[PDB]
Amino acid sequence: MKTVVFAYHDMGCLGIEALLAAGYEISAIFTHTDNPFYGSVARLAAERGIPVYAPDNVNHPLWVERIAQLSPDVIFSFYYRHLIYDEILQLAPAGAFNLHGSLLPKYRGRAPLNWVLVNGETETGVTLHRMVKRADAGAIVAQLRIAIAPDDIAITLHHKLCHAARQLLEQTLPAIKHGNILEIAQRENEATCFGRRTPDDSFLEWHKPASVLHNMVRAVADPWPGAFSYVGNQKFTVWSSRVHPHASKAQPGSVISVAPLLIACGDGALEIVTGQAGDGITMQGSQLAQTLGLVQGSRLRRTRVLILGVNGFIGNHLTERLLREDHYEVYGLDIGSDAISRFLNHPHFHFVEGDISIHSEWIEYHVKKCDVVLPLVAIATPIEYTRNPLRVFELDFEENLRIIRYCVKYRKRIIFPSTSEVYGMCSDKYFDEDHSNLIVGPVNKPRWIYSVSKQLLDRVIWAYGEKEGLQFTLFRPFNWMGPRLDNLNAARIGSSRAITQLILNLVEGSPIKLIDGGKQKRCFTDIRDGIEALYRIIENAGNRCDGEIINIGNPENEASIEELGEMLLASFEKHPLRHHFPPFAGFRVVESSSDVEHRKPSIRNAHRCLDWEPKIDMQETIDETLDFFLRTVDLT
Amino acid sequence: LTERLLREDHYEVYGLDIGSDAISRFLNHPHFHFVEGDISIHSEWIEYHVKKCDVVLPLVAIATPIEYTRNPLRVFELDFEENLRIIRYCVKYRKRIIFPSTSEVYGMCSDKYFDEDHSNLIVGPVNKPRWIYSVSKQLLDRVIWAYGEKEGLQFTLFRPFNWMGPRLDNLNAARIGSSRAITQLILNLVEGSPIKLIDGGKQKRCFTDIRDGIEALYRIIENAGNRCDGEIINIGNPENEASIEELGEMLLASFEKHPLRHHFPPFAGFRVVESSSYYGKGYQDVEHRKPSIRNAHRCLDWEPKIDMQETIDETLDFFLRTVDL
Amino acid sequence: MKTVVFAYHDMGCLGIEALLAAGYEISAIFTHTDNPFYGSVARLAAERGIPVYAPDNVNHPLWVERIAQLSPDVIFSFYYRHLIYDEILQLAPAGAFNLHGSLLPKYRGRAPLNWVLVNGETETGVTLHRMVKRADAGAIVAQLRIAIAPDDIAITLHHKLCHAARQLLEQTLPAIKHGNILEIAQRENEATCFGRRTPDDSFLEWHKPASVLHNMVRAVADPWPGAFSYVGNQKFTVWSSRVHPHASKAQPGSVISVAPLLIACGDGALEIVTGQAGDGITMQGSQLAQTLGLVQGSRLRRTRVLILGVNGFIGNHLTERLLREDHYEVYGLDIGSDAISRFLNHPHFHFVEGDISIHSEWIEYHVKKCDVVLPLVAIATPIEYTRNPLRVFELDFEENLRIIRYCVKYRKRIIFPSTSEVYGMCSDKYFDEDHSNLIVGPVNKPRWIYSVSKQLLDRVIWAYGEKEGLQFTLFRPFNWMGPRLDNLNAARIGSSRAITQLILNLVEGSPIKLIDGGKQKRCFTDIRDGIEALYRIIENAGNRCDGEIINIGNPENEASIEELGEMLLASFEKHPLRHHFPPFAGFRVVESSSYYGKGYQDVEHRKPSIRNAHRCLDWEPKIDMQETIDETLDFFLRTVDLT
Repeated sequence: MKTVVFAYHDMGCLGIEALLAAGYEISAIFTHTDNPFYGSVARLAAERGIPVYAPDNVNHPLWVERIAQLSPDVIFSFYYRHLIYDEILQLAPAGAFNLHGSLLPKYRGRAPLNWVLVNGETETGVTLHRMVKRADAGAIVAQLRIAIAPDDIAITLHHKLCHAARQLLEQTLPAIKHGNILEIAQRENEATCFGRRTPDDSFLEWHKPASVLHNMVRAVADPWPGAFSYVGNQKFTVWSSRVHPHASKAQPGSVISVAPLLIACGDGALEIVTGQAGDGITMQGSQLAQTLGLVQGSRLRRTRVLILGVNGFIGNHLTERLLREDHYEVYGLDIGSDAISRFLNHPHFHFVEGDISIHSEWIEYHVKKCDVVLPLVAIATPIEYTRNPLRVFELDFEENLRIIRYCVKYRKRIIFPSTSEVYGMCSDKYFDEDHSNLIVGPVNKPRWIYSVSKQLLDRVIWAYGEKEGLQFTLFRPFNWMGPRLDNLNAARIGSSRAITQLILNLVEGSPIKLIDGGKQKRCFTDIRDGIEALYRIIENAGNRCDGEIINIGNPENEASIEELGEMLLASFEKHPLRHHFPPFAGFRVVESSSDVEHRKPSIRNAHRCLDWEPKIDMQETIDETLDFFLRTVDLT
Repeated sequence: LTERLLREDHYEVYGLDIGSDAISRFLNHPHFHFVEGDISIHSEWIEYHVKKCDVVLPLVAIATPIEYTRNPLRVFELDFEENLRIIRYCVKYRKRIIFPSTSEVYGMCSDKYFDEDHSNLIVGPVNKPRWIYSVSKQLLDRVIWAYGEKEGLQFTLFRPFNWMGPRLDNLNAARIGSSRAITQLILNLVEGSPIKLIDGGKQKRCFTDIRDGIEALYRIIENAGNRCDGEIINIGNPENEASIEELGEMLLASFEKHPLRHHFPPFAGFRVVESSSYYGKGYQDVEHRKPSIRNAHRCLDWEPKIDMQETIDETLDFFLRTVDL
Repeated sequence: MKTVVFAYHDMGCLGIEALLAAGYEISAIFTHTDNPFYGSVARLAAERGIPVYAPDNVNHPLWVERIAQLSPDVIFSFYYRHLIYDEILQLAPAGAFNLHGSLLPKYRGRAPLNWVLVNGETETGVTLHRMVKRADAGAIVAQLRIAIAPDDIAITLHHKLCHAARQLLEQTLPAIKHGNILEIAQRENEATCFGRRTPDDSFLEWHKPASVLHNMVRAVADPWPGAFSYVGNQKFTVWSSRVHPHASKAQPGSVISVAPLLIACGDGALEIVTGQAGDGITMQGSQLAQTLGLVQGSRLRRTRVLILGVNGFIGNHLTERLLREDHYEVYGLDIGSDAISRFLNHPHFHFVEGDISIHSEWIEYHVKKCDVVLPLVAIATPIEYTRNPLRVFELDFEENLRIIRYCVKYRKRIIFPSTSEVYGMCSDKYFDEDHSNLIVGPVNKPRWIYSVSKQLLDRVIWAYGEKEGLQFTLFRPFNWMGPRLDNLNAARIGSSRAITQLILNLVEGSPIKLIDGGKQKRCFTDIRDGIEALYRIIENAGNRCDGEIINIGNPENEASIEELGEMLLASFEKHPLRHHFPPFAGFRVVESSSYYGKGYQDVEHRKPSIRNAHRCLDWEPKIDMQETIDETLDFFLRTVDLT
């Protein structure tokens, strides 16, 4: 037969060897480059005079064409780490087979070797199965069981797996060269799956049974990263361990004896036979105890948030949210306190007077002083893009760039307000932070100066992230609304201008202008949801927000300006304070000069990073916003 | 440009740069003045020379794609910030600026003809950093524009499309205007390294003889009837459209028949490479770039006169004739 | 017996195992941490319940004490990489033995495994010998030969060596446990020694025979870094090769064929069987040829020196020297051109007008413009240290720091004139750049502000060298002298002030002042020698000057100020132009507290160590004192205007 092989490591090597020994013709081999014990598939391919390639993604059309030209009868996958998907998969008429390191359907995920040890399994094996859309789900062509001895560790079991695979292939590969194979479908309800392990998965938790922990060190034992724990601040690694069924009245985690080194567990005790302190050398347990400073009986500030432009919507709500919690210190920076005044006496709020266009050193100083930085100062007002482009550019770009560079210099985290306008004329149904292209008009359409300015900033922040190690998260708010809207002339980010305008229209008794009929649809977000998301961004649980760009918006709240008008009017007419304001001036259709056809965010990133979804329906948002606004208006 | 301007008698040229080697034949010319300078270092010397002169031509910038991803911050610092400094000198002293915008501002725009006044500008997500060059350059055009509208700056923006001819810039040079593709291929033939066709080299480009281009640029400097004021002008030849592959074939054909061929190594061949290999990751390419020269015709009464083949042959000829053997 | 073992890698492991099997008691084992295939000595020691340590230096007194406490009968070293010296070695009564990976005395150096493959040796072996002051020089207790097969590469031979080692130890270890030993002393004239290999040692030079190159690829083959070459700018590695004795008219380095891939050598051709392009994967030769862009056949401007303070002694002589050569372009920077005036018309000299205290961007610009930078502007005048400390500090420290930082920013090489004054009162017979302590007086003795200022600059440059990657060389001139001395009031580095002053004394008919009797001794250097050295530093052959501090002086030329006075006077009296000048006013002894102002402390001797100059520059001063004196005096007297 003719084959194209996808191979890596030992399984790849022995797979290929078995393939050649079976009289197969290997036309080409696809493999990987080596990251900083295993045999090389490339070295083998090279010695056998077989062309070998290592693209990052083999599913690129070019490689598909190349493989097509090679015209394989059957395809084989031996421990190829990158994912091969159907387009190339279906090119071989006899099909494609994969060699997997467990008893399938069980442990069909990745790194089965380690997982079967972690779970304390008494047996495992190797499976040759047919590939298909679902990972490792296809019909089993061949399988061979292996006993796991109590004293097996990762490497010994790995070699057992390799031997079993070599046997399996030796006997069942010849059958495939003919078609003398049976295909036994996998039982899907009996299946078990595991994901990729991180070294943090190897942390030893002493409240657990000694058995689980022994198994832990068995699973990751050298050459693997090893199971670890801490003595005070000092980290140490357990290379080999011994379970002690003999109990101890000592509570879990305490040191029973240093010779041997014995740690009390939830059930039984665990002896550390060998281990190492930090990056030092391996040594027997007793010496490790001495160098770690163990003896018999031994066991195992607020984040400063700087908000620039605190006086206003996001400043108010974010401050409230942050101070609700116990671990934050908030420094509000702005040219006035009028909007945030109720927080001025709060012990953990600090108002700092400053103006980012004038003050340089005061700002820099406060960036150094704090931990995370939130630059909310900028001109977001559309008429101002065209009326005063240079001032918009100076404030929104240059001053904020200075602030970003403060953050780069002092190694502080920056959470930066990008804009939904960055997407511009993009035609996608959902605006995707990571995918959607950004479309703007020609240079002669200056309204775009704002959108492009904000975009280039995102890119500079990005670069600083990549090259200088800046910790950042970009967020793009979509029409946030709620109590305490920013004034329309205000230089701070975050309040939807449209709603402010409509509400001010109803309050002032001026007409609601529907520009070009007001049929263009926007998405609106209750600030409770939005500020929840932003707060979640500040928290940065699991550091999942690092380098992330996250839309914060509610796609369920999509409405036209007309509909919005209708809703606010409906809420307005029935409101207890209605009698304080003029009769409704009516809806009035207007020409363009006197735009985006849809703005709908993809909130996938917010869900992924923040585990966040907007909980609040449109109506309550409309009602609460209008209510607070009307009750806030001064009357006489 | 110096050659063109000094041919006519009414121009006084102040050449500014950190070396004179490429322009050495103009150093003795009474109406040429070489001024020592670097726009990243010098502030006041540059400002002075802007006050002193009439029209200003800021050609310093990093146009080489690999550097966009490899050194984004320097690309941004030099191409955007230092040039903004110069633009602001011109605004302050009320001088005319003729600014080299880039064909790259259009990005992935799908129009058959890229139109200065009409075509939308399309770039990838922020996570596709190669666009930092394109967007940086675009934002400058907008700043220059704003100054034109609000503060009365006299300006003309021009976008060259693959200008080529004698005396191409070195590939690592921070100066604008010679096509990198052509330089790369000719250097490949000269050095005997293979010609890399990225993703098959099927993407099409338009090429322009430097004679036509410089005619256009000179005409922009002339500014007859002040017709270039506030104008954005493509300078390119749309009939010269060719893929990189075709370019390779043409150059190879011209190369093999050249009298000096025997002094250079055997052709290593065309070799197909994936985008991710040559430019690294986060790469996004333009499938077609064809300029609208309408504005050039309207403002400059200008049309490209030179056939592709003559351009190819002359460029290759001069380059090979300069090589030391 | 009791043992303390020094062990690393496979030889260490098998050594310890063989030692245990022989009934030794291992009290402790010394090893190394692992660098970011070989078996672990630490893990093994840990498994056997043997205490194991990995200090950076075992020869630290503490460890000597601890090893002493363990009280070993005999010591064994199996492939311990760090060096154990006699203090610890003499603790074991039965002695200390080392396991070495060659046939001794041959290849007694390090990496014998690789070296015996490089040289194409047909055999090698393992040797157990008795350690001593000289490395691997001791008496051979046991030795075992092993044949090197033509198809052996590094790893296979490594395993053979390990096998032979187990066998050797297995039979000869019991003999040591008793006291049955032969010592066949090593024959020193048969000895051969090799050092640590650097990847650059694996560079394939095609003008050599194919056999030698084949041997090269055999020696460094995987797991080792491999032998390499270049296609244009692209680096590639040859993992396996095949010699083709059939010759070819094709010149060395040309590609004979791509299938198989064949490179013509000085003798025969080398087939590349497998290899890789850059960091890519291994592949067969033809594919490697294809990805590198090879086909049949294929083979495999001037430096800008910026001198700040060019108008004067060093500027003049260095400019002359640099312009002698074809590959330099010199930019002289200063506030006047007179001293260098004859180079103003030279095509490759460029005078740049500038003042480092005023001009900022002009200086920065010229640093960017050039390649290597030489900051000679500074006040070296002793009286000025005490008279104008703040100006001396501002110019010598701050402005030069400005320049140094330019050099860091634009990634240019800086060759910086440190000063011999940095050593201060150091008592060493030879002032050593790398070793000697630096001694200055209390703060109330302000003359030291110059010395300490220059010292701190050297340290800041050093810091930039370590942390920010500055390429630098520091040089400390010792009383350079020759034609074209700087004026005594000049703010440039390099002319001996003392001799200038004495010559001026003789010319003006003023007395030669011997300060505190002029008993303090100095070393004097002909500018021919000095400028030779400085030129050698600029050349920077093999980049051997990188991060280096180099004294430039002549220690054979040593004289008290008195002796100098007498020599100069002697040359003066017999000179043809003597009669044009006044009678000698005589020598006048003066106390320090008058001439130099207050707070003065003088150094009794300054003798440079020129070891570093020899090592880095292959340099020695060639000019005798008398000739220097005569040339200097003659040139000076002949410049004087007479009327």
